[PDB]
Amino acid sequence: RGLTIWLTGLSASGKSTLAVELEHQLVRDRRVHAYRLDGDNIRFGLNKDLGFSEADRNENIRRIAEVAKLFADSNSIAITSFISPYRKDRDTARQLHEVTGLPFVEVYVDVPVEVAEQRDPKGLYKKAREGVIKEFTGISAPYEAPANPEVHVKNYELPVQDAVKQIIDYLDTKGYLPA
Amino acid sequence: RGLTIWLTGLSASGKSTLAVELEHQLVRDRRVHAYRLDGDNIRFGLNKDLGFSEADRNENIRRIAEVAKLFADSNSIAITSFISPYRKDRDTARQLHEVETGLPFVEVYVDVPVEVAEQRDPKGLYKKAREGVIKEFTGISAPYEAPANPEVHVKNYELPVQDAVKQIIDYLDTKGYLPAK
Ligand SMILES: Nc1ncnc2c1ncn2[C@@H]1O[C@H](COP(=O)(O)OS(=O)(=O)O)[C@@H](OP(=O)(O)O)[C@H]1O
Ligand SMILES: Nc1ncnc2c1ncn2[C@@H]1O[C@H](COP(=O)(O)OP(=O)(O)O)[C@@H](O)[C@H]1O
Ligand SMILES: Nc1ncnc2c1ncn2[C@@H]1O[C@H](COP(=O)(O)OP(=O)(O)O)[C@@H](O)[C@H]1O
Ligand SMILES: [Cl-]
Ligand SMILES: [Cl-]
Repeated sequence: RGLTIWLTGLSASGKSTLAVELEHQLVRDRRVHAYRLDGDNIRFGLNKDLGFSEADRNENIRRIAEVAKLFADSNSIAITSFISPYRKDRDTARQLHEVTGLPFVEVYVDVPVEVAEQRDPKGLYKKAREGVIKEFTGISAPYEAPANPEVHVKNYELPVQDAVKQIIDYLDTKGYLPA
Repeated sequence: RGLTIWLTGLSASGKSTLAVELEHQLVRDRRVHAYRLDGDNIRFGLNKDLGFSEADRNENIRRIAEVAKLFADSNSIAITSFISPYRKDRDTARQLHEVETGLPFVEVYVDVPVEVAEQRDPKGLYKKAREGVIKEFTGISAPYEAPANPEVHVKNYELPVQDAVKQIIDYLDTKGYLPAK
């Protein structure tokens, strides 16, 4: 049975890492298909005409909610992994999934802006600090944190494993998994 | 690894009839996920922002192809069911698929004479179209540009629905695209 698992968080909070690992640990021990949507899949393809302005981030997320729904529909598990900083847009995505039913599991990949910054794998934070990148989430643009996430991962000083296992463990707390 | 099967043909050429049957026979006899993309799927969701401008027409086809590829990349078999009249529109679609190596894009020409199409006409569209009730209708007040060399060219008439589906599935076997039975 199909649902969408929606990760939301700052950049360098470790979403994509979780996604990959959530997936492999799902198809390892329950063996479902799960497909997994983030920047490579989507921003170089479907969402190629979209930048990082507010309206574009709205649309970016709009489109992604619709194709995630599509994947859950096909009885796969869609695993999204975009910053998705606008609470309204995440709430709207939920509502297209939930109108006769499709779970929407919002996972807050939570780190402090300072843990992320201290990571900064591709140097965007230092660039955002300097003004080289404009409107950067958490530095010069908003991140609107989830109030009631199905799952709240404090993803710092924490093994990706216990992280994914907080997610899995929630999934069958609710019944979406096989043996 | 999956692939996209791209149906193209006039209205009432029978794309969706074969799309349905194709999934059914694929999922059923080869134990392989397939999934259908069509107007009921796509027009009021992903592309509900798109209109009838030439640029929205192109963008409609563009987006459809992208999410077909995502299905293809996810290891299902995507099956699209759009008139997709413009051949430069299926060029856009073909090209982003073939892009290690790329994903197979099987263009299927669902070929019926336009007079076979109007004679079926299950929704009365061709009738509204000859009246002018409906505007810019493929084959009547807008062109269909037939594929120059489809992977599969199905003359889908005077031929049972399940035999035309076998024509397609047999071509897939030709490429090793599918698992055995
Ligand atoms: N202006 C700006 N603000 C925030 N992030 C930026 C920006 N410009 C490029 N990037 C890179 O894009 C990645 C986040 O992309 P998203 O599709 O998730 O953005 S969003 O969901 O519409 O908030 C994010 O992480 P990665 O893609 O994993 O490298 C950044 O690297
Ligand atoms: N639990 C963790 N503890 C420490 N570092 C982590 C953890 N999870 C991920 N990271 C690191 O954080 C960096 C950015 O993570 P990534 O998954 O690319 O972020 P996102 O996809 O959310 O932008 C990566 O280099 C990764 O190695
Ligand atoms: N091979 C076939 N033989 C006989 N009738 C067919 C065949 N394929 C489709 N049809 C019929 O043609 C009509 C329109 O086809 P449909 O699949 O709705 O067309 P479209 O290509 O417009 O999606 C339907 O009534 C369908 O049963
Ligand atoms: Cl730079
Ligand atoms: Cl079309």
